Amino acid sequence: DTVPAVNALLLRLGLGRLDAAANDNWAGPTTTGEQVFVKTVTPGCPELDRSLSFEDLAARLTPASPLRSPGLLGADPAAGVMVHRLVPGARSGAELALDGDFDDDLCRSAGRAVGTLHGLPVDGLDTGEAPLPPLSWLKALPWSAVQERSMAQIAAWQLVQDDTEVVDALHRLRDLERTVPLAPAHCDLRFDQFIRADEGAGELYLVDWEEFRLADPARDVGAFAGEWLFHATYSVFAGLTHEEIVARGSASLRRHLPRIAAFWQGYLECRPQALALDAGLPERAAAYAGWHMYDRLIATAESHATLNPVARAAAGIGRTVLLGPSAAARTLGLS
Amino acid sequence: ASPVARHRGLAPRLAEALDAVSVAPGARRASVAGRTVTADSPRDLRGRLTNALYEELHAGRHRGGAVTLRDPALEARLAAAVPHRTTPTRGRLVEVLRRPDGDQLVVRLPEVTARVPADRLLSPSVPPAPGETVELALEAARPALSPGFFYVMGSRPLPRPAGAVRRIFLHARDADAAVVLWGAALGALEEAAALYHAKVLSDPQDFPRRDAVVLYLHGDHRPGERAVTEAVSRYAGTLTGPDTSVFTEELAPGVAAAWDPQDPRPGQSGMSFGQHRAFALASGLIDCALAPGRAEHVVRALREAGIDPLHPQNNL
Ligand code: NA
Repeated sequence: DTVPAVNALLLRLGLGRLDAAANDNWAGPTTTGEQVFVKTVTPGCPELDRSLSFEDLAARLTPASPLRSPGLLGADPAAGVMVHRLVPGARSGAELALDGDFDDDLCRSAGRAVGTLHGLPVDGLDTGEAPLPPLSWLKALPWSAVQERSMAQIAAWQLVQDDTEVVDALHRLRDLERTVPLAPAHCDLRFDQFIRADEGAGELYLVDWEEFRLADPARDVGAFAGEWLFHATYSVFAGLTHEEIVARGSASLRRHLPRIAAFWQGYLECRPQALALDAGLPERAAAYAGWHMYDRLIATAESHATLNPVARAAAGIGRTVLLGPSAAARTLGLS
Repeated sequence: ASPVARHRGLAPRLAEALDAVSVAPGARRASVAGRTVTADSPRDLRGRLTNALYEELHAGRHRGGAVTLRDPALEARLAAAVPHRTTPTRGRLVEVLRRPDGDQLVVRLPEVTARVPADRLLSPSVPPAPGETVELALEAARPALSPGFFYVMGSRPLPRPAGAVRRIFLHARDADAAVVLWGAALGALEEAAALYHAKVLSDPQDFPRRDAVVLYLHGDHRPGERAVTEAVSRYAGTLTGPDTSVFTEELAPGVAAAWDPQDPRPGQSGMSFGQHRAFALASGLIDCALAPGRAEHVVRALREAGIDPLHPQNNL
C-alpha cells in the first residue's frame, strides 16, 4: 500500500530501506542498521503538521528535560510519512501497567514530563479544538462510522447519546476550553503513549503528537487519571452481582489512587503555577478522566458483541466522575 | 442400563452426552470427556463447568486427552456472494441537516442515532417533519458488527418486535466451503422471501467451526429453513463437517438448528444459545452435586432456564 512512499523517504534520508526484521506503522532495523519507527497517516495531513509543531519545540529542549521524545529523522507530510529514531528496548506503558511495573515513581516522571510540556513558543501550534469528546457523535454517529463498529460499540454509543446529563456535561467541558489558560497539550494520552527504553529499566519518552495543540491542560491530566481509572475498574478484571463488581472496582481504584497522586505531584513539581492560573483545573481534569473512561470502554468494545457487566459498571464510575468532577478531583488526589 | 433409562425426561442426545460428564460431590471438581476442571467454590466451578460443557458439547473443541483478524480476501468473497445490497430500515427523524454539499438526516435507529445522507430516504419521498418515521436504504453488509464474522441483514425488513428467532448452524470445514455455503444459503433465503440476518466467519484460520455460518430466521422459519436445507443438503458431509452440537436439532450432517433463548429471569439474558444451554446444564449438574436424581436436577435447571428438556434446541 504505502511502502513506496516510506522507502522513498528512508532513501532520501540515507537510511536505506526497511529490512524484513520489522494507518500503518513499522519499527526495526534499516539496511543501514539504524533503528527507526515509521509512522504513516493517510493524508494536506494535519496530524503530521501537529506532530511537527511538537518536534520544532522539542528541539529547543535539554536532554535533562523530564520531557523526552524520540528524535525526528524526517517526514514527508504530503505522503503522510514520519520517521523517528526507535527507542532502544522500547516498553510501552500499557505493557508496564499490565505487568505492575508502572509504579508511583514512573507516574511522577510522567507528571513531570506532562508538567514540563504544558510550560513549553506557542505560536506554531494548532488552536483548533480536539474532537475529544466527539460532540457531533453524542448527537448522531456518521452512518459510515456505524458501519465500522461492533454491536457493543454501537450499544455503548447509544447509551451515551441517550444520557442527556452526560451529553450536557461533555458540551460544558468542551465549552470551558476557550475560557481557560491554554497550554501545549498532547490531547490523546494513554499509557501506550509513554515508552521506557532498555526493556523497562530505561528513561521515559512521550510519543504520538498527532493531536498536539494549544489546548486545555486538563485534557492530559484527566487522560492520565482516566487511564488509571480504566485500568483499576476494568483492565485488571478483563457471573457476579453488579454491587459486587462496583465494590471490587471501587477497592481497585482506591489501591490505584497513589498512581494518580504521584503523577499530580510530578506535574506540580514542573508546573507549580497551574492552579494559580486555573483553580478549576482539577475539576476539568476529573471530568476528562470521566469521559476518558467511556472512550476506553467504547474502544475495547471493538472486539465484543455485548457490553459485559464490568464494562457497564466501569461506565457507571465514569458518569459519577464526569457528573461529579469536583468530588472526583478530591477522591483522585488532584486537589 | 440404557442411557435414556438412567436419564429420564431428557433428550436422548443429552442423556448420552452426560455419560461423559461427572461432578464431584461438593461441586469443586468436575470432568467433561476427561477434561478435568477444578475450583475453590461451587460458584467458581459453575463457570468453569459451563465453559467446558460449551467447548466439549456445543463447539466440539475437545481437550481431555493427550492432545481474531478480518481477512479482506475472504471478506470480498463473502461480500461478493450476497445477492442483495440494501435493507430498508425504519427510524424516527430527529433533524434534517441542510448542508449544501449534501443534506443529511439525523435519525434515531433502534440501536443508535445516526447521521445518514438524505439520498438514502425511501419513505416518505421527501424528508418529513422531525418526529416522523422515515425509512432508509441502509447497507445490508455489516463486516465489523459481529467480531470474527461477516454479517448481513436480509433484503426484507424484520418483524417490528422480532419475536422468536430460528438459528441455523452450518459446520463449514474451511473458508472455501464457507463461501459456497454462504452463497447457497443466502440465495435460498432471499428466494424463499426469508426475514433474516446471517453471518459467517471472516477469519480463515478459525475454521473448522460448527457455527461457521449462522442464519437467524425470523417470522415464519419453515420456508427459509426448507429452502436452506435443500440448497446445502447436497454439500452436507463434504463442505460441512458431520458433527453438530448435542443441544441442537440435526437437519443434515453439519447442519443444525435451534431457537434463541427465551429465559424468563432478569439478569440471565444476552447469552448465546450454546452458552445458555451449557450454563443451565452446569447449574443442574452443580445442584445435583450439592445435594436418575441427577437427571431430575438437570431437567429442573433446564426448565427454569426456559429450555424444553425433551427438546433443548427449543424453549418452553
Ligand atoms: Na494495577
